[PDB]
Amino acid sequence: NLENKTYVIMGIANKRSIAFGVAKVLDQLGAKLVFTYRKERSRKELEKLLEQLNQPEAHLYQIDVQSDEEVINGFEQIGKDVGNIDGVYHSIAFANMEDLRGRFSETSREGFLLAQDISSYSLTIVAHEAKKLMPEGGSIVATTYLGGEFAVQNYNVMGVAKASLEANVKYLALDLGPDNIRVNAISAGPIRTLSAKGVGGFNTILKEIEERAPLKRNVDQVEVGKTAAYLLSDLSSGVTGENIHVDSGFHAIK
Amino acid sequence: NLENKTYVIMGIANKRSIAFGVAKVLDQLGAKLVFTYRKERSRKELEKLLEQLNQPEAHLYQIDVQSDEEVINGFEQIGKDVGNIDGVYHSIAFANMEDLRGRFSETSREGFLLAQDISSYSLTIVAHEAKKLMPEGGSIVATTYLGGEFAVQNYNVMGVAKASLEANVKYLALDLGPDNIRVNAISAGPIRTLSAKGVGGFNTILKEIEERAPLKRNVDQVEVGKTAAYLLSDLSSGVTGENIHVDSGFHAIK
Amino acid sequence: VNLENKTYVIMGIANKRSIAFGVAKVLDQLGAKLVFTYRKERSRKELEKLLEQLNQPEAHLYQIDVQSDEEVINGFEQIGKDVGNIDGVYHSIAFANMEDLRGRFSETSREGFLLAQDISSYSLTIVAHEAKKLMPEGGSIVATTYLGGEFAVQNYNVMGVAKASLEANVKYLALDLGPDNIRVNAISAGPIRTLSAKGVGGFNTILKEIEERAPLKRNVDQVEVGKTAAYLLSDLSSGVTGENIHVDSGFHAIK
Amino acid sequence: NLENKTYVIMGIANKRSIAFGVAKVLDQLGAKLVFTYRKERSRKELEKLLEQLNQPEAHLYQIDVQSDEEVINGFEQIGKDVGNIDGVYHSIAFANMEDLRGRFSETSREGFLLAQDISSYSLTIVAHEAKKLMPEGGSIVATTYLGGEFAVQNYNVMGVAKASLEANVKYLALDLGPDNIRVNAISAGPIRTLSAKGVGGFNTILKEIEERAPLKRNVDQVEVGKTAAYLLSDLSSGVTGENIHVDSGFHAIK
Ligand SMILES: NC(=O)C1=CN([C@@H]2O[C@H](COP(=O)(O)OP(=O)(O)OC[C@H]3O[C@@H](n4cnc5c(N)ncnc54)[C@H](OP(=O)(O)O)[C@@H]3O)[C@@H](O)[C@H]2O)C=CC1
Ligand SMILES: NC(=O)C1=CN([C@@H]2O[C@H](COP(=O)(O)OP(=O)(O)OC[C@H]3O[C@@H](n4cnc5c(N)ncnc54)[C@H](OP(=O)(O)O)[C@@H]3O)[C@@H](O)[C@H]2O)C=CC1
Ligand SMILES: NC(=O)C1=CN([C@@H]2O[C@H](COP(=O)(O)OP(=O)(O)OC[C@H]3O[C@@H](n4cnc5c(N)ncnc54)[C@H](OP(=O)(O)O)[C@@H]3O)[C@@H](O)[C@H]2O)C=CC1
Ligand SMILES: NC(=O)C1=CN([C@@H]2O[C@H](COP(=O)(O)OP(=O)(O)OC[C@H]3O[C@@H](n4cnc5c(N)ncnc54)[C@H](OP(=O)(O)O)[C@@H]3O)[C@@H](O)[C@H]2O)C=CC1
Ligand SMILES: Cc1c(N)cccc1Cn1ccc(OCCc2cccs2)cc1=O
Ligand SMILES: Cc1c(N)cccc1Cn1ccc(OCCc2cccs2)cc1=O
Ligand SMILES: Cc1c(N)cccc1Cn1ccc(OCCc2cccs2)cc1=O
Ligand SMILES: Cc1c(N)cccc1Cn1ccc(OCCc2cccs2)cc1=O
Repeated sequence: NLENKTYVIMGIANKRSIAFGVAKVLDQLGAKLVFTYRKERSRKELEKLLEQLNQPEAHLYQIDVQSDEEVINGFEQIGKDVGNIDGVYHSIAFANMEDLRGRFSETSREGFLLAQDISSYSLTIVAHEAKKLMPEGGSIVATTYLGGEFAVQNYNVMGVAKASLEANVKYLALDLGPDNIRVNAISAGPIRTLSAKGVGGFNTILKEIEERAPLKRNVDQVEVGKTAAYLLSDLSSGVTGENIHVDSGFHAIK
Repeated sequence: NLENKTYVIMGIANKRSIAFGVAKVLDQLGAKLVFTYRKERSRKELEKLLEQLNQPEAHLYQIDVQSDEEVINGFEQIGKDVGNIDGVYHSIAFANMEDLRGRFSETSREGFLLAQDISSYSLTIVAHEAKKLMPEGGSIVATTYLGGEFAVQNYNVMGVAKASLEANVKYLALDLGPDNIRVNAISAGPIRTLSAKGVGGFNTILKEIEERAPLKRNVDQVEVGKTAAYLLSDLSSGVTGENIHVDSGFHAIK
Repeated sequence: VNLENKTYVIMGIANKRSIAFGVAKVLDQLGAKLVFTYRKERSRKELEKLLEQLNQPEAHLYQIDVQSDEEVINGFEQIGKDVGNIDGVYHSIAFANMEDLRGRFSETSREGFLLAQDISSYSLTIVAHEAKKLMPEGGSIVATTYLGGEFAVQNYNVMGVAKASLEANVKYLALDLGPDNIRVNAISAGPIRTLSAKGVGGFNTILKEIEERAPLKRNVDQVEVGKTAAYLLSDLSSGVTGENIHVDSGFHAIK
Repeated sequence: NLENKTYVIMGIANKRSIAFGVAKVLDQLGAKLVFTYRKERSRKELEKLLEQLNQPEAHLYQIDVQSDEEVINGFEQIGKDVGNIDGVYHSIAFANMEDLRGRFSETSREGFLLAQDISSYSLTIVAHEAKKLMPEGGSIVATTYLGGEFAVQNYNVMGVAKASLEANVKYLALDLGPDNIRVNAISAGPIRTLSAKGVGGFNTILKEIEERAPLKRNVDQVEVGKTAAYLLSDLSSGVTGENIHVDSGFHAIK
């Protein structure tokens, strides 16, 4: 029951974004929501998508995580429009496509530092800024993948980028824990999102999950969302620095 | 909302038990509850505590998990008496005092196997019999300690038993996954229960947690129960074979 | 590595395909004196025949059924009398009933479960307590594990719970015996066609998977375990305790 | 016995370096060694460390790993001067102290990506260029710290770089496995080296080891070299993507 609660959701591109699953679940549970976006596709788009929700008013902010200025000013503006918040759902990453379908040993320095910047550092800077709006504490969640933990074929540079995120979570949880702010991750199983298009060896995973994972099925964005409701609410008080696998138990098998 | 849900809670001994933390939370949420005990002692207790709960009917069953008969015939009586359930909270462990204050290399064989019997194997037989009452699926949750992943001073044989329980949870997960039974653990941080009582200076991993955990506090039974409610309900739906730490972040640090 | 003037007790040779034998060949190649324990008479006969491949001028065989306190106690006492102090122990011993491996994991009998815990895990503890007595300046104790102790592996079942138990056992003994300069470590060998795999479903299909999916594209063998064991058992690993080395062509590190 | 073997060693600063402990071990075992340095300071130092060693006409090379070209041309010059190698020991990382002095949440973007650059990607590019000189296969090892796996107090942005490194080592292992190149990490305990010199959190942990690690002592650079020699040799064939902890058992307790 999330009435009276306010969350910022970052990383909705369209109806298939993991973050849209998050949105729908907190909306249903009565949370006030705030959204951020990178460009103008996610802009008109988002507006249309929020007609699916039950938000009295549309708080959207253009934040590109590569600018410190846009993250600092963006969160400050959110503060001025909606007051204090109770949490942030981080759902932002990027790797160059070429770096995923070539050999990991061939990853450019640019492609590598690029994926670090967007997929991992974003969360540090966003967490420093969002902290200003959480005086009595709150909850930050980020979205990761098992490739951060073990080497998965063709995940490559994004795997290194998610290992970095998952350690980010750990260091943020210990830094902000005394300020009563919890920092956790959701390691989601593979889902058919926009970024999932044209990635090498992706749709073979969906299949292998079906055959091998304890639950013999794949997950969906609404499943990630539910666990997100958990991590973002007081139900998870006491739980921080953690990584919850919403993945049909694929993580627990070899 | 867990109305129209029924859960079996194993291992309330008194007001301070971890399992009563779980009970309160789930009762609050409208669930029906079924309780099991070992001792006569823990029964007159169970009856008393029920007065603090919204349970119009006391359903209590004596099950000593050392007995195959008592576990088969107990779950069979639950099922006649109440019907299908939605899952099971397993909060049962034991080790001889004598072995935990000795050096781990001095542990008696009988001590070691008995801790294994009650703390790990009991979940396996419990799962197999509880599955009988879960035709459409459900969720099984066991309680562990960080001493099962890493060597914790003085936890000794119980750590080994907890390691075996975490593995057991993984194998059960993969076995009972195609039956839509999810199996998970909560790794509780230290708590002042009737069990903590004996261990000397147990007060000092207690103090250590205050000083060093990210949240700089110790967790409570109700915080366990809140995470339990997540795992036992449809909220945790894509999560199985997982070990969630309700220990204020203690596991993410060194 | 130079193991001359060093002495090691090797537990769990049963035939020429035993992982403990790949261990024995290598330590022998490096100049170590070796002492052997066996359970079945059939294994003692094997050991006799097998020395003939080794350069062990004196043949030391001891019957130790690790189910028995008395047998472990007396066995290690007799070893002290007969050969004196030792530099480490290789433990290469496990058991699980075949009924429990063919059933679903949920169906495992209590008896099978506890027998698996007793022999595959508890025996490292008693072994370490009595071995320690022969190591007053310290030494190195090594056990063998398998990845199904860390992740649920299909068909490995009760044994997986057993290896999980052993792997914690290694950590608690490392912590307990550290102050006595005794290091305790495990090797997670990849799957190897021993006498003990022979019966087992799931085995032939994991082997193939390793070849196909593990970073090195091949399966490992008993000598490779042996080599890593010489590192663990020697001063080459003087800083290493409570550690689990996967000798498995990198299959642990992928998904 | 690494007779007839050739190894490139990167990151000797002084006689207290970890990489020099490695060098002494490998030199004792009769291996050929190549050195790389950034600062001429470190060259001067190398030049005189050599008298301790039994190398005939030692080859020293400046490689600042922040530079693509110094690294390609560096290894290209090494294949020319001495031909094929059998291995690389990577002992290189950097983080600004002002990132480390502050709370982790205040970490500059710049300081994060530089850490990543120097401490993590430097491995990827090095691997790719050293592959060239290891046609029949070989062995690559790098140096991490337990702060890569867990949040260690004050380790801050380096913990995130080391996490990244650890992932890199795995993903290099899977891409490079088929070309018979093994890739591994050593997780060293704290040692008083040149780069330990300004750092907060160092005495704290160094003392906790003595009191808490199983061996109740801290480790030293030669103990690291011994494990380096194992992984860089045929003794560890079948071992890849692994992180060996040379830290008196500290990694294994909690
Ligand atoms: N799909 C899957 O199977 C899995 C996904 N994940 C993770 O979950 C998260 C959600 O991604 P997903 O829904 O899959 O796909 P999407 O492509 O829907 O969402 C990714 C979002 O990241 C945004 N983004 C990228 N770069 C920046 C930037 N510099 N500043 C701001 N926003 C940026 C994109 O914005 P824009 O579109 O405006 O360019 C987009 O909205 C990611 O972190 C992903 O790694 C984890 C496990 C598996
Ligand atoms: N206390 C703590 O700080 C922590 C505890 N844990 C774990 O939490 C769980 C509950 O612990 P906790 O509440 O602390 O202590 P409690 O003493 O409250 O609960 C232990 C329960 O185990 C029951 N039990 C013991 N042996 C048997 C048996 N043979 N058959 C049936 N039931 C049996 C006891 O019943 P009876 O009293 O009637 O014999 C009792 O109800 C255990 O798994 C424990 O290891 C995990 C992390 C930390
Ligand atoms: N084979 C594989 O693929 C892998 C094996 N392992 C592990 O490696 C170790 C060696 O297995 P492996 O060599 O493959 O098979 P083996 O059968 O060759 O060796 C197992 C040994 O255990 C002994 N043993 C069994 N019960 C007892 C007992 N009560 N007392 C004393 N010794 C006993 C057997 O001797 P006896 O017959 O005389 O009783 C035999 O020597 C085991 O720990 C196994 O779990 C780990 C990873 C993979
Ligand atoms: N000291 C410790 O307690 C521990 C150290 N480690 C790791 O061991 C490794 C070695 O460090 P350590 O021996 O402690 O101390 P050192 O200062 O002796 O070694 C660090 C080396 O990295 C080199 N280096 C730094 N930046 C660059 C660059 N831009 N290009 C090329 N080389 C560079 C330095 O060379 P130059 O001076 O010429 O710029 C220096 O030789 C590091 O990865 C460190 O994180 C791991 C665990 C604990
Ligand atoms: C944002 C982004 C970009 N720029 C490129 C590739 C992937 C992604 C997001 N994404 C999408 C799918 C995903 O699936 C994990 C399963 C896979 C395994 C190997 C390749 S994909 C993980 C994942 O992180
Ligand atoms: C059921 C039981 C029995 N019979 C004996 C000892 C312990 C327990 C339960 N318990 C109790 C306390 C606990 O504390 C975790 C912190 C500790 C570390 C070392 C000793 S206590 C963990 C834990 O598992
Ligand atoms: C000593 C013993 C007994 N008594 C019963 C089962 C297995 C073993 C030995 N063994 C043999 C093979 C092995 O292979 C690991 C690969 C597998 C995966 C699933 C089933 S086997 C591991 C392993 O432990
Ligand atoms: C190369 C570098 C730079 N530039 C800055 C800080 C540290 C280091 C190297 N280093 C040095 C010491 C060390 O000690 C680990 C123990 C600690 C724990 C918390 C703080 S230090 C680990 C470690 O990685």
